[PDB]
Amino acid sequence: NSKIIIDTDPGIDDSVAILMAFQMPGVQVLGLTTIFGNCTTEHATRNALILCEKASHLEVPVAEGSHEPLKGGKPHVADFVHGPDGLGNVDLPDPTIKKVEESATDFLVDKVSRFPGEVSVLALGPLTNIALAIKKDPSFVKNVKKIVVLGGAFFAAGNATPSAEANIHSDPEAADMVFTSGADIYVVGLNITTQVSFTDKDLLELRNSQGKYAQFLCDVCKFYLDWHTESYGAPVIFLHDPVSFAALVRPELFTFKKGVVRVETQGICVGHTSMDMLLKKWNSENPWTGYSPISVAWTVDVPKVVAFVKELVTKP
Amino acid sequence: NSKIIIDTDPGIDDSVAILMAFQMPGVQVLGLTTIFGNCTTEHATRNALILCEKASHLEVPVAEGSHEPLKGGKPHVADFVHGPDGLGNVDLPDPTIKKVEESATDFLVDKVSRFPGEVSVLALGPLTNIALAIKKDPSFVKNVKKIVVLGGAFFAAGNATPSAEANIHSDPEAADMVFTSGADIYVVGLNITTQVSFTDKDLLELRNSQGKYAQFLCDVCKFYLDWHTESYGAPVIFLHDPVSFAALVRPELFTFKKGVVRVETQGICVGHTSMDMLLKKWNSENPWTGYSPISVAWTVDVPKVVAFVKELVTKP
Ligand SMILES: O=c1[nH]cnc2c([C@@H]3N[C@H](CO)[C@@H](O)[C@H]3O)c[nH]c12
Ligand SMILES: O=c1[nH]cnc2c([C@@H]3N[C@H](CO)[C@@H](O)[C@H]3O)c[nH]c12
Ligand SMILES: [Ca+2]
Ligand SMILES: [Ca+2]
Repeated sequence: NSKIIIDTDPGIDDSVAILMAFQMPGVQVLGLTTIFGNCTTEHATRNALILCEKASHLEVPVAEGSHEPLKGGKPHVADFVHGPDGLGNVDLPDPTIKKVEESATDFLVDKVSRFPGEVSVLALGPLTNIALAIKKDPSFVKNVKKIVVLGGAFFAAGNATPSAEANIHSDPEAADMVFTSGADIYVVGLNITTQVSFTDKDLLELRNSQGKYAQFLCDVCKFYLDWHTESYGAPVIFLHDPVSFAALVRPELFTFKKGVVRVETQGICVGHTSMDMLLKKWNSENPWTGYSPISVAWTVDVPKVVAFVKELVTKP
Repeated sequence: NSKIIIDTDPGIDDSVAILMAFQMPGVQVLGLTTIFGNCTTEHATRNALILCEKASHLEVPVAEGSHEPLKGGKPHVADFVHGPDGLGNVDLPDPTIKKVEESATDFLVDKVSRFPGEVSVLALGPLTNIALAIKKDPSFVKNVKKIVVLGGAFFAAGNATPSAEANIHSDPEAADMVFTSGADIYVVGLNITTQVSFTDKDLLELRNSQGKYAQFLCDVCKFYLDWHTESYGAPVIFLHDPVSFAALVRPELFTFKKGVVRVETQGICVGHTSMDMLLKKWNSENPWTGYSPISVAWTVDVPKVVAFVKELVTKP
């Protein structure tokens, strides 16, 4: 049983990924650590607790994280994507279970130090809690097994601006800190996830299946599909967070390229992820020379990832 | 007949492109406007005059442009690529012809205003002179026939930094000004030019040909080839500027995608070209929404571009 901590802003696709993790054999969810992005951190915390309740996992701790990015200020949330409270149009009563007292930072630090070399972190939102855990404990990057990040856009369009993917754009300083931290990092960007199309047809099939959470997953994905159809002009949704979950437990369905990743933290291209490709020898030193390289998901076996997500969500 | 002005930093591949333009039927070179990049502006001016002499085009004016980018300061020149002199360490006698008195800015403004809708500008270097022409005259963007730009890297690695192509990196403010100006612009980036490989075998065939400028072009390309062999680890050169010349006179050999292009002018990603693909409706305004889209070369018929360059340089 592989120990994982999911740092998340649920969030419609995060909810799919969280329920997939609870349904995944050989995986133990130590806890959910929450962050803003798709919704406010308080809405993310409420949705994480609703998910734990829904999955009969009342014992899985939910530790609330940062309410603001590292630079401070009230975050702009993707409510036009994930609904006013982050759960699309799904009307569910408030959870009875409560968050634990410890912050996401402290929860991350404690579990990694308690089980050194055993815990994998799946980062589904902005990287604020992860950068904060790094700031707090210098042994965190050495003791964390790996960090699988859903974020960035490597030689692909961003979704927050033409240049930036949302999770990175939501906290550029945190992302740059994490990517240069020297931890064993695997980054899954929009270059990968926009290749994995899920259709209106796939959702209707799911609605008509025996999947444990099929009804809820279709109800929650409805707002998500309506927004994608409106914004992209196609009845296709991208399940970014489930795709990164596949990179975490089925990394053989992807190929990874190693290289230094830096994040633009200022200007019009704020949130942009730039990777040094190692194909050209630099005549002069630059912001990418001297850092530890990380792994960036480069290719993806799309039918196999689709089949893997479907297997987990259709499971009775 | 087609009237063109070539803005250039010759430069080894610029020299190939300039001699190709002089060898191109139905093309009239109104003049060469010089800029820094591959070498200092004074070295670029000397090389442009040497090229006009070599080509028996003593009547073609050479107008010297800016010595610094728009933001000021001394530019870093690509002498490791184009030699200390900008011609691959080939010593040539000083030209007898002299530059005209007018600056590149004034030359560009005068010819465009004198022949409205007739003049095409081929931009082979940093875009400083073109930005200065737009700043001086608001009718420039309306009266220039088109601007064909060799610059940027669209969803591809840069060659100045992992994030930026050299011409843009050399003057980011000028590039951002040109790209948002509303002129009819066509941009050919590294995403295109790195697809058009020329080898040590192609250079030996050129030396075996009766090409008018074969001796000179093989002499200057030895430095260019040695640097590519050293930096890229392959006996392959990229003739970026000749490829943009092919986009100018044979645009049917490429496909173009329309989109708004902005340039990062600060931070680690300075010089980065980010294109809004226009496939996603933005929920909020951003630095890419209030501008006229430009055309970005998307695909290229590589054998046809190679054959076109070879035909022009092997021509006795
Ligand atoms: O279009 C979008 N804009 C902003 N965020 C998202 C997301 C969320 N942000 C991440 C992908 O940008 C992912 O974790 C997902 O939960 C999906 N689509 C969009
Ligand atoms: O590797 C390079 N670094 C910087 N500039 C160039 C160039 C010049 N700069 C442009 C392409 O980056 C093009 O106009 C060419 O003349 C070729 N190769 C390199
Ligand atoms: Ca998320
Ligand atoms: Ca050039």
